[PDB]
Amino acid sequence: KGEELFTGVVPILVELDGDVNGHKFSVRGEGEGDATNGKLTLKFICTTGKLPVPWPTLVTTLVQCFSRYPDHMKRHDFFKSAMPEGYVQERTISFKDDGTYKTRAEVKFEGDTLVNRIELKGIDFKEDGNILGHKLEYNFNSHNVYITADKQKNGIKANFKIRHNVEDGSVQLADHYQQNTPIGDGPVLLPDNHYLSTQSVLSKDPNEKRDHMVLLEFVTAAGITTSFAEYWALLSVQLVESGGALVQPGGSLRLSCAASGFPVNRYSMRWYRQAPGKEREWVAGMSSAGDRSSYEDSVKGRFTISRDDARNTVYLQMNSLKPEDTAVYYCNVNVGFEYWGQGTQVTVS
Amino acid sequence: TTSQIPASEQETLVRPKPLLLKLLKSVGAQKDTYTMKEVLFYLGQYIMTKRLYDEKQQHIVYCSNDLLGDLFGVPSFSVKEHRKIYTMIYRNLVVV
Repeated sequence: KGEELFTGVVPILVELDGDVNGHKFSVRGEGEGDATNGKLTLKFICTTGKLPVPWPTLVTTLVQCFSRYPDHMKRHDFFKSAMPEGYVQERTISFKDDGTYKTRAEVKFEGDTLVNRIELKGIDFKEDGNILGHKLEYNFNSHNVYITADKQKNGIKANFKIRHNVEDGSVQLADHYQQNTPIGDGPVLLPDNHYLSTQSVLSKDPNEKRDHMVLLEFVTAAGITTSFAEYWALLSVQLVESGGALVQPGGSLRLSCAASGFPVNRYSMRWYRQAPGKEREWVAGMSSAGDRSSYEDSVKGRFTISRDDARNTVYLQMNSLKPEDTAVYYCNVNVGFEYWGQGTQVTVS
Repeated sequence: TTSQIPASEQETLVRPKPLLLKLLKSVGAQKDTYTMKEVLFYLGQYIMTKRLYDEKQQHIVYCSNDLLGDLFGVPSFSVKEHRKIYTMIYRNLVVV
């Protein structure tokens, strides 16, 4: 029933009130939402002067009922199920090595407009830091939001980590803990465990001189019909991973990565790596200008990232390789959309 | 693009302990010496042949009423826990 309100374009209106470290602000936003394509087009402005925190830190807080649920997942779209009564979205955003956001929002229809009213508090944000220092690049990465039913609260939970690009090459983690409860006492859909794949592009309107963020993002859901034969093959190759590049403990290796379609010397570049039984972890990176290069604590002192502008390539010299350095290595770049280089298996004895 | 020659024979040979060996033979295995991946093949083929995986959630394997339960020692498990299973498999075999 509630899914019949999202057929076709739907007007959206978003209103946020935020108190971060004492500094206060507000944001209004208008746009359309095509749940059929999982597409959002929204323009946001800071109605109260200029923003004390970066726009990328408010993206997640700034209506998952516009996510695209393919036909075979329509019994798991909690967000549309709760409409038009609405649902409450509470979340605790923990910026690593810095402050914490805390928000409460109500998403519900008002007439024929989907309205998100948000309250946001922020504490423990270092005055000279990535957030209040505006050290975050103006872009947004692609993330997977793992959703799971919360029977006792008659809603859903959601855990995920947002990776923000610091213009010094590093990455700012934002650990999201999320909870959603319907407003009306009517029937809602509790889903099997799944996830929401998200893509976002941040842009600016030239004719606007207010502090603004133009946002177009795509979201679709998946992850409920994976076969045992597939779950098993995943486990099998994990326990019997031969490897593509092998080195003794202490040896060295140099990773190459050729870029296509974009000038490598105008965007920041970063190296990720995913170890068996481990999640993707940022390794190294350098700024778009080339004046700054960052490294994670585990690799600092034996990794060096560089780039050849003419050959449009990025390198990763690896020295004194440990067995712990065994993983699949990826190159990353955000040209509005986040892109990944072909994986690279390095197997250290 | 560099390859190393000679390439090594880096396949783990194993001998399953009695119980695990019983399962592998029930599906068609006739050896008493296996590589690691041969073990995982016959074992996954065992779970599917015995229809022990949940149809709606196919990472859950129910083995409480099956010899596989004795092997792993659990009434049920999720193949998502690569770590935990890889251990149960080696407790039931020795590296030759």
